[PDB]
Amino acid sequence: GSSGSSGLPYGWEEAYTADGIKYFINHVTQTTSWIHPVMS
Repeated sequence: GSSGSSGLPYGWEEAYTADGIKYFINHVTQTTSWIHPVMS
């Protein structure tokens, strides 16, 4: 799988904090969680 991270499902959005860490947040559910919602 050439790619892995890039390619999240419609609705989710991976952002970063002022420190650098990365987290996953949804817009439809407006929920903050740390995971990789992706299936191959």
